Amino acid sequence: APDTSVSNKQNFSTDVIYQIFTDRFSDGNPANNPTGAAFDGTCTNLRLYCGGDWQGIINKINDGYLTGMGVTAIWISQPVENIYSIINYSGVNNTAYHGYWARDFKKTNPAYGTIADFQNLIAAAHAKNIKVIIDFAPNHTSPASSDQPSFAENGRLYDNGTLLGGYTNDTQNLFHHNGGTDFSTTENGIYKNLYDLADLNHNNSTVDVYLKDAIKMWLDLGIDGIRMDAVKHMPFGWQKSFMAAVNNYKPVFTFGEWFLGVNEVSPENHKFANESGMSLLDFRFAQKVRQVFRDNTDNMYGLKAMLEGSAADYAQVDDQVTFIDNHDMERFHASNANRRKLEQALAFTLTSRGVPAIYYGTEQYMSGGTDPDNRARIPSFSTSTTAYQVIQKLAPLRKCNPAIAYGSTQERWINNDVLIYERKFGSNVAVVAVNRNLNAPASISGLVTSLPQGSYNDVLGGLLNGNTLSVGSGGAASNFTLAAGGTAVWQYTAATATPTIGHVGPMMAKPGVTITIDGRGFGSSKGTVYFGTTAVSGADITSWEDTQIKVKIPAVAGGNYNIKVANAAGTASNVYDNFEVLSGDQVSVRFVVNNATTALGQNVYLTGSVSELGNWDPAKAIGPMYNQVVYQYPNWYYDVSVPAGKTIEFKFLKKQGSTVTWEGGSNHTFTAPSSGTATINVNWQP
Ligand SMILES: OC[C@H]1O[C@H](O[C@H]2[C@H](O)[C@@H](O)[C@@H](O[C@H]3[C@H](O)[C@@H](O)[C@@H](O[C@H]4[C@H](O)[C@@H](O)[C@@H](O)O[C@@H]4CO)O[C@@H]3CO)O[C@@H]2CO)[C@H](O)[C@@H](O)[C@@H]1O
Ligand SMILES: OC[C@H]1O[C@H](O[C@H]2[C@H](O)[C@@H](O)[C@@H](O)O[C@@H]2CO)[C@H](O)[C@@H](O)[C@@H]1O
Ligand SMILES: OC[C@H]1O[C@H](O[C@H]2[C@H](O)[C@@H](O)[C@@H](O)O[C@@H]2CO)[C@H](O)[C@@H](O)[C@@H]1O
Ligand SMILES: [Ca+2]
Ligand SMILES: [Ca+2]
Repeated sequence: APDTSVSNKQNFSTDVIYQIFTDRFSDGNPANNPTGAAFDGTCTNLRLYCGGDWQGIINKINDGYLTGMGVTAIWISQPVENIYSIINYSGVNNTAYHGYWARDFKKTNPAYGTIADFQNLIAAAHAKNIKVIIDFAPNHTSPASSDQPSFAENGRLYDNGTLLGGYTNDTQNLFHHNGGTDFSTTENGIYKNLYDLADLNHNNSTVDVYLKDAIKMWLDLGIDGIRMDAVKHMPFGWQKSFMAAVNNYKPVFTFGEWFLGVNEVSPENHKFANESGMSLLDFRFAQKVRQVFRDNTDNMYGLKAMLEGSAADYAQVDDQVTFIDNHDMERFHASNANRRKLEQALAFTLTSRGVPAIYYGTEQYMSGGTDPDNRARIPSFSTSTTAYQVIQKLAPLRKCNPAIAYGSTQERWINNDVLIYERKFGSNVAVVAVNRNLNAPASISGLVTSLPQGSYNDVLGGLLNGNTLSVGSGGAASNFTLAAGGTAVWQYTAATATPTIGHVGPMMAKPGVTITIDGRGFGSSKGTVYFGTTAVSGADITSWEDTQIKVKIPAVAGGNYNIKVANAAGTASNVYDNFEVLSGDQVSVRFVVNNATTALGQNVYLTGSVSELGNWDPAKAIGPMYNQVVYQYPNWYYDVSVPAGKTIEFKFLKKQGSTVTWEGGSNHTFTAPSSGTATINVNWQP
């Protein structure tokens, strides 16, 4: 099936996500509405239940509200069973309408619907070529207090009705007991409570395995994607082990939430996206897009810098989920502002690299402050709005223009208020022009594109004051005027003859697993897939076609491989890099090293006899290690994803820049658990 098919649970670059706050969408079944001080059918008290449900979603998917827009994917609130208790935060009643207060990951939220309802949601959606993504919060349970076990539900965690444990009198040690985080450091925000939410301890085999079993359930229920919540609050190593659990069973596009603020650029965030095995929500993109189009605290030059930079920082920039606003920030549209800003940002997002995601109600010009004002009920299902139309015209492009989906980005013209960029993939091209300046037109001369000779009509049909473009020879465009607040989209598509790889997923897995390779010019006959120098052909290639290839991962050694393909004729494609071949099934292990003294600016890393440990390469060593919460300096620790049941030789090192200092004596040894977790305590050898 084409790379565009709804069945492609491995690629979302051609889709348009629609983020839905289930409760605030549509009440298709009032019989499941909560009651009492937890319910409010008017939806004035934004901290209560409003009635929104899966049934409602189905109806909207059925009357054409979503399909009409061009939406091809929906991200819904956490489906699992949340607490029932109505919490009181200073005279104000709060409920788990949001779904981020997990009680039992093996059951659904009655308010949203039954398992049967969820199954109906999947079918209705699938039938309408719409993919389903679900929010998942394995970082915690609910708001708790060890002192007052009467507070809410003591963060109680169940396993399909069976009570595992609570926050108070936590003998099993399921949760963390290190206080709350101040967001001071990564390690601080990972091992301490996020707010007052009962932090789960992933180092406990019970929790580990449990969450592993849970996710399978949902996977078996037909989901198409996963949205990992609070990923910067969970151990990277564990997450890696969790991802492999997914990829080694039922691969699905996964992206986590790594909150970033204005002008914030984290390297820890980059490395996560590149090694974790999952992608992330483009906060970088979102924040900059806001300064530029919203608050006007930066200009086009800042927009260009972001694009270029990101493309260099992320190994797979096209896997990043872009957005302009969400349930955690003020709605992009201000009650007094010009709507043209919101439309512009929308156009920009839809035609940019990554995976566009739209927070429900945007198309309706919903204004609102922070939580919970940004979570109002969808006021209307009108397709007459300008925003609704923009989405409607541009959305489909991601499907018919590989340039938009997998294309590169290039500034072709720029200035303080104007930005013209070129998306390009194979014989496909897209050129977009934006003029934020709402009061001044811009004269565009010297514009050069990759557009074939001829005239081009604005894809937006002048909806946003766009215009016609005249491209002479050499891609040189004729002089034109870019109206105030103008936005134009010109394009050119053609059949690609050369094999061009645009996507690959999953991005991490063990031998035997089937991976998906999408692109153009693959031909109709089976060819060859190269995993490094290892060639693959024949039966192992489950399926081959012009835009997609399904091939089983060869039994090569664990490590990082380069993926290339060649058609029947023998013509080779571009080289897709950064694919990780796991050594086998994964298990999360905690490494601890005692008496490891360092100098200010010098850190301790780990290395070993397996690819998951860098293979003895100081440049690929795990770290830097932690030393301040679970263990204090000179005692370091770290949660690492290693191959289960394997015998590993390891060592630690102190790294100062590129300068490496090896541990002395012989190599440490240990045999990884064939399931669940373990802790390795060792002393530094001099
Ligand atoms: O060549 C292939 C070999 O691969 C495997 O060797 C591993 C070792 O088992 C690891 O210990 C590590 O080697 C480090 C080593 O930890 C460290 O001691 C250091 O050795 C220094 C030594 O301290 C110092 O006295 C002096 O002699 O210089 C040495 C450095 O050359 O440095 C090693 C890294 O250079 O990694 C290697 C692989 O690189 C495998 O076990 C072997 O069987 C195999 O030969
Ligand atoms: O002509 C090629 C040239 O085009 C663009 O330059 C624009 C520039 O962005 C405008 O601000 C203004 O100065 O007119 C120029 C037209 O020459 C590209 O920015 C540039 O890379 C490229 O060389
Ligand atoms: O907390 C992380 C921190 O660890 C190391 O700092 C050590 C330092 O090396 C010791 O000499 C002593 O001062 O304790 C510190 C731990 O608080 C790294 O050197 C440093 O880069 C890193 O921030
Ligand atoms: Ca309902
Ligand atoms: Ca945590």
